[PDB]
Amino acid sequence: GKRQTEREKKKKILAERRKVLAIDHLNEDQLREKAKELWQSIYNLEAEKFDLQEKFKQQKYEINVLRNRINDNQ
Amino acid sequence: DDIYKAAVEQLTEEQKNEFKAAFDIFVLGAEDGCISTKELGKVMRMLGQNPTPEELQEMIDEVDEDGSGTVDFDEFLVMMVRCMKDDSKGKSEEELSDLFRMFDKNADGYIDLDELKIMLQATGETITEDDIEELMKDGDKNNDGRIDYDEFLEFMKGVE
Amino acid sequence: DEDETTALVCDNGSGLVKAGFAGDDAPRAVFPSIVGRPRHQGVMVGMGQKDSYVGDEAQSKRGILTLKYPIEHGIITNWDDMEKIWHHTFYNELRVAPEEHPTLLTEAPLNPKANREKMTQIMFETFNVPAMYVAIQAVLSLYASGRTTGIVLDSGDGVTHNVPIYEGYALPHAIMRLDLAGRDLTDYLMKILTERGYSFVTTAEREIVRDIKEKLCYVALDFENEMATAASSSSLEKSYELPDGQVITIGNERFRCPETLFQPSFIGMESAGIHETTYNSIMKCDIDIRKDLYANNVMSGGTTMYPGIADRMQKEITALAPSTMKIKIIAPPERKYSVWIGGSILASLSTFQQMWITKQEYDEAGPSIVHRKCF
Amino acid sequence: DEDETTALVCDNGSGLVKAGFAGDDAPRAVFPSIVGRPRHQGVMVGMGQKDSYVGDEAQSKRGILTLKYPIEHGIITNWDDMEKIWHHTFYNELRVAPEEHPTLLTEAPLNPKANREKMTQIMFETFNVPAMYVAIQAVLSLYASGRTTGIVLDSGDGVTHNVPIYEGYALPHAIMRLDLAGRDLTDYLMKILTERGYSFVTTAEREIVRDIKEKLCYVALDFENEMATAASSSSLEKSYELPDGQVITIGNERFRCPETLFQPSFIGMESAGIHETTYNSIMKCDIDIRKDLYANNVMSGGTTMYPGIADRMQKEITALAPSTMKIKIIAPPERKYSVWIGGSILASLSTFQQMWITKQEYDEAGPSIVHRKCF
Ligand SMILES: Nc1ncnc2c1ncn2[C@@H]1O[C@H](COP(=O)(O)OP(=O)(O)O)[C@@H](O)[C@H]1O
Ligand SMILES: Nc1ncnc2c1ncn2[C@@H]1O[C@H](COP(=O)(O)OP(=O)(O)O)[C@@H](O)[C@H]1O
Ligand SMILES: [Mg+2]
Ligand SMILES: [Mg+2]
Repeated sequence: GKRQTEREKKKKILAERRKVLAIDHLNEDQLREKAKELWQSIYNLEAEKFDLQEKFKQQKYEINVLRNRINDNQ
Repeated sequence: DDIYKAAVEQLTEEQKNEFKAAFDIFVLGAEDGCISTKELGKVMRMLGQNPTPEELQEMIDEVDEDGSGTVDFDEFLVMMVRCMKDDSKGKSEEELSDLFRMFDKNADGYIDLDELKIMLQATGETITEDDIEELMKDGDKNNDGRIDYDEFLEFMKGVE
Repeated sequence: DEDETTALVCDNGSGLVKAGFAGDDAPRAVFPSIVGRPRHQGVMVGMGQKDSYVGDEAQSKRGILTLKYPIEHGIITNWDDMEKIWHHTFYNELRVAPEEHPTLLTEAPLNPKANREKMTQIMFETFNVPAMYVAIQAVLSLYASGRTTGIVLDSGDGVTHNVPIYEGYALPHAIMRLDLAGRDLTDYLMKILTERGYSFVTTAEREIVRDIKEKLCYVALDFENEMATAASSSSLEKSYELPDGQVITIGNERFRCPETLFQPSFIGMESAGIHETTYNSIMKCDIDIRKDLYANNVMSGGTTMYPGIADRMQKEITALAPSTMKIKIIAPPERKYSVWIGGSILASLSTFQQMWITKQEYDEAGPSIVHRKCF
Repeated sequence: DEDETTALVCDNGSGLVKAGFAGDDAPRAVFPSIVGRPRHQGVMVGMGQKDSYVGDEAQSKRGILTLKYPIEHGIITNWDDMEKIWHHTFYNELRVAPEEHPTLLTEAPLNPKANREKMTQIMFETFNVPAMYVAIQAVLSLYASGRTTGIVLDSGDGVTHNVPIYEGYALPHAIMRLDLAGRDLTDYLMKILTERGYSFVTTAEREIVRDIKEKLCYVALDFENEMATAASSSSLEKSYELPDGQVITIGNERFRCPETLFQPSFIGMESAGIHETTYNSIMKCDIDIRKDLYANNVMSGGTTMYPGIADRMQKEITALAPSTMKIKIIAPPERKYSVWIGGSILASLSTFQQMWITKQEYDEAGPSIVHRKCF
């Protein structure tokens, strides 16, 4: 139950998000432009990965906020 | 005094400009330019609020401390800043929660007194006793030993 | 949450749940295993109107809730109840996410294997713990004592277990479970208090009378002689101040309540006292080491906070067994946390991560892998 | 009428009707529940000659009208009387049309379910209110106090109700109604004044003597000792100036009239004083929270404007209950409007319109829908 749903939902999401290249036929110039583009894409992904990490930390902080609001409530 | 400039800082420019140009609804000609205290209630009806005898008489008491029977423009600005409490057109809260994160420098969930003392001395003013004492009375209600985000928001309401 | 990915240590003892982080000396979130449910339906609004109530919240709201036990003597009623209480413990009480910390759990001795397989499966599906390990509380109490030889008397709130372990080896052939525990104690005390004029059925008075057991109860040195002298006993008779303010006076009952475990014939058990159960357990195994078992007996559980178990224990065993070698009991103060301490001890050493039960092993072999991964 | 479609808030309290708009602090139209009818027939012309007289009109015309009570202790005489008085309140007093404003009403505790079904049906057919909600005055007084824990003593003009509510939960099993109220007070005072030489039967003198109760009456701290010292008591004896101008002097009667509620044996009730009714109510429920009930008792009703209920209340409860915890009563000034205030509070929040009783629900399921829509 839900064993395949989770795994293949995740794989489906990563399939629509990522783009597949028919690398074998790619020409000389094409390897140039594309490896530049792929490196830039990885650059941006790491950029807002770091943003996600930071904002993960702050959302942890607001969890801290709300859980303390709860414990004081007794 | 510092209340006059604090009232200047805590009120936006458009509000005070409309307030003064609209106080100029009572003056008509060959007058001192400062209307009697009771007429002040009437300009308030223009403002859209409907105050009551208790607040009206109290507020009346909040003007003309030296007892001249008349109101000047600086007392006018301080009383207006002291009337509607919707300062800063609604103080924000999200960035403020970021600032709550700022008060805390050990990542615990609340504001320590030592963190408050360093925060206050970082301005340039040292520690005096009435400072922290009154700041604690303003911020806290039951001696919980800390300033949480509700007391945080409450203490600085309207402040920019 | 600590910056390090240290493991979670959780003792789901039969009567108390004690959870915290590895490397800590004491569990952080400790609560009784009672669960409260709204006694009536919803018509009001503005506050409350929440189904499950756990922990101190339910303790404060005992009167308004039907108080139910998700576990009794090991038997599991509703896994949803454990789901909710673990959610509460991890997020509202421990303020931790189980995604980044493997969990070491302790289980009641001789718990069902089907129970283990179902609980592990629901756990792994519902939660996202990276790795797993579950152990018997007997070896945990052994670790807390830090001596590989001895017989452990685990007195939980649902079962009392006697387990012999010699030189750090389990002896299942000489391990027994007795259905006498806190529940029985409260029941027997309830009927005696009924014969004293006070007859209550609800759980609030159950907690009141177990508190009375915690505070005032004796373990009689000699039973019938102490009721004979407790006939009047103005000084020996002891009183309690109930929270409503009435003064409730109890005399011989103080030492007539725990005595039932020693004398089960009071309310009809074929099995004799727990000292007989330790005695038989000892002789089942080879003769020679029995003396060491006599000299290395350990007792563990929240009940152990009561006085009188040690003296009674030694005297009766010396009566049953020859009195050549000296028998002495060991019991560190606040030993109900000791199991959790042992859990921390397990996470202390660097070999423990060799046999974490990871997610992929369970995904490969299902729950059945634990049958080969723990034992 | 306000430009907004805000709801109507009407407290039909047993003795007073207080109606107004939602979001207001106090009810606008407040009148006693007396109804006057022409004592004789019509032969004159040019003015008057109107059947129903309600409100201050009847108060001014008390002498010429037979004064009748459309409700007494909750029992309903004639729905036409309520029809007319509600017409008067809505149009002549509130100057509002019920077409565009839903109504929140408060009803006497434990009012008949058949009474609710008939009143709702006649209401919906006769009037065109868009939506409906009716609630018990107990939770309304609770809302006025703004504390979910306490026992409410609702002292209306027909019934006195004791209702315990813990953490905002009703306890019908410990709720009781006592047939002592303003009517009894006036009656008893009438017979004592008859023994003082003044014997009247008509309702005008009923209102005069209830006014006397409002002004001069005491609640005796010690009863027989105060009549013993009230034998002469020139200073303690107090006088009133009746509107005709005669000076009527009353002494011990001032504190011998409210005492009857505390001492019902004066005019023959099996039930003891209302403090006993609060006491039994408290013990009926679990022991533990009883202390909180002791410390959180609230009293509500128009009668509460009299002095002496608070001191008598606390002293007798402390006499009956153990004096460890401190008992204190809370009663905000002008609490007879408090119920209506709570009605406004109900309309304050935006969840209240989730359970308005709309016209189409009643058209589908008849009156019976309220059996499922309120409770
Ligand atoms: N401070 C205390 N003093 C005395 N008895 C206690 C105390 N705390 C818990 N207990 C008793 O311990 C019982 C719970 O046992 P527990 O420690 O959960 O067993 P286990 O060791 O199997 O987890 C409760 O029924 C309670 O009566
Ligand atoms: N201002 C007042 N002072 C003293 N008693 C009053 C006052 N107003 C009303 N009462 C008494 O309150 C009674 C009506 O009670 P009421 O408030 O209608 O009960 P309920 O709270 O159930 O609606 C009247 O019989 C009258 O004697
Ligand atoms: Mg145990
Ligand atoms: Mg009332």
